[PDB]
Amino acid sequence: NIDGYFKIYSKHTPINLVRDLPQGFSALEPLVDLPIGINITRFQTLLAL
Amino acid sequence: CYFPLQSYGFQPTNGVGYQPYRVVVLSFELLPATVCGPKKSTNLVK
Repeated sequence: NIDGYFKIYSKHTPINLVRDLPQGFSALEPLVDLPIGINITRFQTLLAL
Repeated sequence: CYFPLQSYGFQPTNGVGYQPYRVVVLSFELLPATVCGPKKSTNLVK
């Protein structure tokens, strides 16, 4: 979240393990640099039960 | 106790002063400039 932008870079890939995050390389392209320009200190996630 | 608002009640025979007048107020706000003018751009040759 910079320059008055919110900065989201991302990627979509699979995994084939059981309980971990993997090794192996990749890169994240951008998603959006959002024109919000606010102050943020923390957050929470959202997930559907 | 009187109603707050009145009706103009425009008629076709309205006078230049009373005739109805559409209004549009355009205020520009900047703080990424998103809306710009007719980007006039030119023709690409090589």
